[PDB]
Amino acid sequence: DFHFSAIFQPTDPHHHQTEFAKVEGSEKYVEEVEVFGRQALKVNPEALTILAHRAFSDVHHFFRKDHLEGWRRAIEDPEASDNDRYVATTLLKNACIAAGRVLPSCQDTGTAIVLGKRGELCWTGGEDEKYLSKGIWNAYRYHNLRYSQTAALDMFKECNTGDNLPAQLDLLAVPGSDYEFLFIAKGGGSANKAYLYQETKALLNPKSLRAFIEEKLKTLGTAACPPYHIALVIGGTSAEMTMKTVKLASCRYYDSLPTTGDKYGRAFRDPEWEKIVMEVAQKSGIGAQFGGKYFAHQARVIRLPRAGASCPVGLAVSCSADRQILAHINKSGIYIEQLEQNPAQYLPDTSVKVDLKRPIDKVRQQLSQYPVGTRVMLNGTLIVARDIAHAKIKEMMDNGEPLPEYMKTSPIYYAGPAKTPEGYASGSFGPTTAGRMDSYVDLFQSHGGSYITLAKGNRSKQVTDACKKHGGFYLGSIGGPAAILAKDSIKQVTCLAFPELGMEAVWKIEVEDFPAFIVVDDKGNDMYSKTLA
Amino acid sequence: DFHFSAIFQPTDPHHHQTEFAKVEGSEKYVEEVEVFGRQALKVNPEALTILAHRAFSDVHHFFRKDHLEGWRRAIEDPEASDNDRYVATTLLKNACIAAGRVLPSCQDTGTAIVLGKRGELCWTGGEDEKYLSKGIWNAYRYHNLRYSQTAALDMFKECNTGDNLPAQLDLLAVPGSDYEFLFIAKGGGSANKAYLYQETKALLNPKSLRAFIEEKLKTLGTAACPPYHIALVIGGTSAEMTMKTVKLASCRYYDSLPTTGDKYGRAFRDPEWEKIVMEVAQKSGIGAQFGGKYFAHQARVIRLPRAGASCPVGLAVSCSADRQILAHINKSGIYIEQLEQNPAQYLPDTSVKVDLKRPIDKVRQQLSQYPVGTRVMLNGTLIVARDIAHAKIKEMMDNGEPLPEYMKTSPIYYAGPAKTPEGYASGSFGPTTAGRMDSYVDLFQSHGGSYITLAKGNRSKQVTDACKKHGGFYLGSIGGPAAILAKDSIKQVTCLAFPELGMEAVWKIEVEDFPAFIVVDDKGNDMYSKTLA
Ligand code: SF4
Ligand code: SF4
Repeated sequence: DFHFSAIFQPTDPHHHQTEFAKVEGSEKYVEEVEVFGRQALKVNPEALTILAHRAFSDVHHFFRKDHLEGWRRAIEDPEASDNDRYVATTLLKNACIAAGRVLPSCQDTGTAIVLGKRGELCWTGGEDEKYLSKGIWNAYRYHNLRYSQTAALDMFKECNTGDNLPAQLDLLAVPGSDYEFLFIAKGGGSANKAYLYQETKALLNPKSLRAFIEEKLKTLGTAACPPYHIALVIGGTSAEMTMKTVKLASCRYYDSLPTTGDKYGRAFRDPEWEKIVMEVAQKSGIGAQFGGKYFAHQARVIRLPRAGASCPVGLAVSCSADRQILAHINKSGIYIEQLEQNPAQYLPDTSVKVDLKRPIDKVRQQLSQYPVGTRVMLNGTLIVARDIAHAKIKEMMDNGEPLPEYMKTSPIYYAGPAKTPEGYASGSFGPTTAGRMDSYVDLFQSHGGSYITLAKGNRSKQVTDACKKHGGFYLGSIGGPAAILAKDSIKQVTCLAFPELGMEAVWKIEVEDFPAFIVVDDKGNDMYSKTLA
Repeated sequence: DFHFSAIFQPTDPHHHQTEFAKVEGSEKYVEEVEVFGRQALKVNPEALTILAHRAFSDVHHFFRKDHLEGWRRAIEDPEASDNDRYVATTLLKNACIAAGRVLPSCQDTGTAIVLGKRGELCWTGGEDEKYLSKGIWNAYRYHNLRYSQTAALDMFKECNTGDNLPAQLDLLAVPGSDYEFLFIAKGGGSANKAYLYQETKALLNPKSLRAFIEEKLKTLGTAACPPYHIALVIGGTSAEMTMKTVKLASCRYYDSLPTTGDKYGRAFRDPEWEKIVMEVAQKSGIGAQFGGKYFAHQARVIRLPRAGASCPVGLAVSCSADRQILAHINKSGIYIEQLEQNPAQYLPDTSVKVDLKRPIDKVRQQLSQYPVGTRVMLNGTLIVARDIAHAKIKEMMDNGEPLPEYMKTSPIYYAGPAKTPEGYASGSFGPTTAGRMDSYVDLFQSHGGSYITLAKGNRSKQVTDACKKHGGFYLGSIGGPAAILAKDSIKQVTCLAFPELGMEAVWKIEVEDFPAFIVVDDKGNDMYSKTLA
């Protein structure tokens, strides 16, 4: 016989376990009507603008409960290292600064990703993408966020869009008369740690699957600001269907899934292997960015059906800028997920001063006296440059032009600033993944620059070779707390070169008491070699 | 100050360049009505069953023009190798056998993928997925197709579903009153060659991108039945958005895109780099499965916007079972893409006999006298076993049980048969990707079995090592032509062990004049080591 069985069978398909708050007066944009015997809902498209505006505004200032609980868990656990409690407190204190509705929680305000489920009898006019984008356009223009989207004029010529557009508008056709949503402010670092592996039947056994998890979790590293929300998907009907599942699973969108499969190949969570992923994360010693136990907040494992020959595997994380918001529109109005507004209640209840107001050769001498893992406090001037800045500088040296003088005077800060609020010295200004500028380290160091670099995440072995060769260093900043570094450490920000690039321009900043860890010294040591071998 | 710009702006968004055919009397399933001043369309949900039925039935017997043109181009091109013209003729002859509406073009009838775009005012009742699944359920139940889906009862315990369900129903919400579709019969092998790479700005330059394409195209190998439809996507708003684009790009779904970018980051095809991908494919010498020029039919390259920190890259192919069908439902009725029904017009106007009815050691002696690249014709008995059959045998040997004697008598054929037509000796019965059973070659050969293996695609270096140690061989069949091997070569099919596995049971077949190439000999030679180094 025939029996239809949906792949995803969530016992809470409308997310009732989430607390919502209705926008004041939002019932003027909806009207319940009846057509041909069926109840419909007439939605003013201006409601989609309001919803995307409020969603992509508040999500950069508040977090969910399960995200804040994980930070408190890293502080109150006796088994957490001193670095775990240090990073967890720095992020929680950063979460309190962001709650002021002025600074975003992280400088990477991220890509706007909208998963919309429009009912068959939910009528908006059809221009949902135009109206949702306008709400997103207001969120990033009129608030101290950052334009992070890069348009391609051809295959290689790029420019910023100036409005954090386009967005990923994944609008689906679902039954009913409502309009359910899921807004995601996916950061760049956590989006780059969405890995796709094509596997076989040989993987599907407890011995090989655990070894797979042990092997692949190390590839995440600390380049996406742990503690993570590790998501793992085994199987799938296609590569994109697996990567979409692991993306939503990282947002706890599929938590209501069953925990047992049937003869119809339904999706299900496997809590047994969720605990196994957490055991591998804790035993790894990678910890919260700088060694410890709390490498991950929690794990979600989903087992999907597969073809007899195919077995794709998805692995993705949610960074410390865990930014998702559930929402829906019905006859009552616009309801949007309520996020925790008082993060201070989750807060319970050894450093070395380094001044960069010297010749950089004198700063290099001081850093050489301390081993990897030493906590340092930078006080001086930094030169900020990232992906596009490094790419242009290399093209100058390939045309005979010299290495610019700003690359040699001060340490290099891999960072991209958000917009500065009125009356503030600097907007959110946190570090960026260092590993993306690894191919420029040896080249720039052999030309008398980039001796000291300040960023976030583990770097490749070629960088340690270049540092032990040219006598350089790599300082590892706490990745994540961009708001507290703006209101405390950074005192002055000035543009230096390439103002056409927006965030990715060359900046000169003056910092005070900037926390960082010595990750790579001039002797060939890497503080991540023990845990990320 | 605000301007909305969709990412994908195809100049032919309704696919007018495609030839459609109206189902007779299909206008009885639609009724055009007007509500609140806007014209809507009421669609009987039974129309989705009829549409999915005809789509997933006819697509397994006919191909598009550009796929058949690539085969003819591989025969008449002077620069095509003798093996290119041999494989291209074998596939063309297979398309004519499949055109008989009895045998499917390939034994892997694939996963049913449905991309539906339901209009805002297109009313079907909401149960679109239930009715679409029934149409797919009828296509694979009542036609000589194959149940290829594997349900997971838990994390490791698996069983077949018996109906090639579930499907991937990606139903989107689009403006209007129509219902546009794209049906895909995505095979397992080509779905496993959908690769995701997370890259950086360092890749975005002509020197690095060319080296990237050269390096990554070799990793595809021949395990997905070339000539390919190579699709490459640079950038994207997320990993799943990149992998979805490269799949649709492989189906020529985005051919109508512009060829230039703007300050708004719209998607566009880059024909310049499409020719560069074609130049890399032809100059690679990989050719149509066994060395030559036609490694790919054509290339599609799409440049997507990206975040300043993100740069995902998608690479996927469409195998020789290029199976996609466009369709839509409007006030006129049900329209479905017209595929070429007479493929013979595309066909323009010494082998080594090997007898397998001997001791397998005597067959090994004969094959040892010939080098790699020798084309052989198998005449005897083969033992058919695949992913789950190999997996169960290994767990038996891990419990102390011996390697079953049927693994030692005859060569092992990595294949999974489709359903047998009434009065036919065997349904479509082509080879599967060999590289997925590579971990069993050395183990099984040390127990006196699996000395000769017959499948498709290049294998890992551990297989070449195991052959020079245990004196084994690996014959590479022409991957793709499953229909012509059923009506000509295969004479009898009998189940031998593990009938619980359905398709993936252990089969004993008697073939006659089975074409194959000696890929790995007992001396450490690999005919793919030169092109896939
Ligand atoms: S810098 Fe860290 S917290 Fe911010 S978006 Fe990137 S990975 Fe997430
Ligand atoms: S066997 Fe070859 S042609 Fe058939 S589905 Fe697999 S890759 Fe495609």
